[PDB]
Amino acid sequence: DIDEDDESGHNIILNIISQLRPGCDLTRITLPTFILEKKSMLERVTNQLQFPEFLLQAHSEKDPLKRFLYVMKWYLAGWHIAPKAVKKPLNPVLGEYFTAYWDLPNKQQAYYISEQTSHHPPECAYFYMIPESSIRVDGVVIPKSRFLGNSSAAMMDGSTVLQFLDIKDGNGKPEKYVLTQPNVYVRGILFGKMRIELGDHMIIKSPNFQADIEFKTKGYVFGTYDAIEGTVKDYDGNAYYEISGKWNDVMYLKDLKQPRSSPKVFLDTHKESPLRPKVRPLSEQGEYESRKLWKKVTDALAVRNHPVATEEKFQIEDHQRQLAKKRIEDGVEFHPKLFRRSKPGEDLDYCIYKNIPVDEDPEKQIRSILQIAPILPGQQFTDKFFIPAFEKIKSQKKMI
Amino acid sequence: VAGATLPETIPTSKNYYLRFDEDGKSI
Repeated sequence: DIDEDDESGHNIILNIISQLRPGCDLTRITLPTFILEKKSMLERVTNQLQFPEFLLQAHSEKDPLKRFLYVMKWYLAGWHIAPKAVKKPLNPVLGEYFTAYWDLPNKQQAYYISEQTSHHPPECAYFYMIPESSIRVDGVVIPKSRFLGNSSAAMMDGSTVLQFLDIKDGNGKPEKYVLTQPNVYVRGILFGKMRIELGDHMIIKSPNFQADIEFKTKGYVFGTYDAIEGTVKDYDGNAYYEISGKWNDVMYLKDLKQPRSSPKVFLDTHKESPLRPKVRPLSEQGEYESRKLWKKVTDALAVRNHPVATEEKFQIEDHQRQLAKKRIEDGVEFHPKLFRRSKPGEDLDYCIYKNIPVDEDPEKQIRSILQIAPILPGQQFTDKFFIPAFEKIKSQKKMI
Repeated sequence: VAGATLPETIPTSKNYYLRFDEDGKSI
């Protein structure tokens, strides 16, 4: 039964590992389908966006340090929404895209648009906005796979930029937060049992505050799994708060100006109610839209038919290898449909192609967002959807 | 340049009452 399946899975992974040297990447290694969850990475990102109420709280908070704490709460809250066993999202194909929306309790909507912008090396970009609350998020996920011996990792080199568009600094520009991502490990692959862990550092930086949060691994005897430890500081070396606890249990905040005080509950992940994204029905989705593209694989995963899931996934990835060969033959390269290459020196590799002026009427911002790609039920693709973003911005100003 | 067609009315918190009941259900 399951014990015999576990032994064969063990054998399959050992035979892959036996040929590798610690320190190498895994870009050329195909992993088996029985470590896959039923969503692509483009959708997995939205797990981290399932607690918008904390972001709405931050936006309404006038004190910069308190506002920073709510942003940290928003960002830390999503990590525990993750598969239970040892599973990873599907690696998206080049040009795959995924859109979603939320119906928020305040009668507003949040919108999400994402695209896989590169395959070698893998990269996806995402855009998230709540126009009627003047909240905008732009980000990139850049996973660099690594074999380390008894462990493997996705070294997470992406980042997220959050802006409160109507909270202006001295320069009149929106208040900006940059947030990085901890690395995702699987440990115990050689002499143990596989377990997923977060590790290394998460950095959160605002105009006047910063936090460095270390995601720790357990010791042999001391410590616990899934522990976090960090400090909220200004940029002059003053420490204001200490964060502690576990990112998938209870996180605590200690006021460092009150030495005798004890850490208070900051985030109890077992008492939070996530808000899940909504998506257009499958009948309206495009060929390379995430849920539609992977539907045959995820259907086979859902019935535990791993021969079929493996064959369906190979067909998709083989087709992509053929498309890449055709690009070389035509002497062209891929360019994303929905994201334009950022200017040099900026935090992000890609940004959504559409110009959305920071202070225009949020109804006009919503209309611009909905023109980018079908998000809401009933919206249809236009012919222009499929042309590259760089060709779309050329016309977005050629008419001007 | 638009990649998608627009709803006949752009949805906002301000026209929510046109799209939902006073009991909160769709119409």
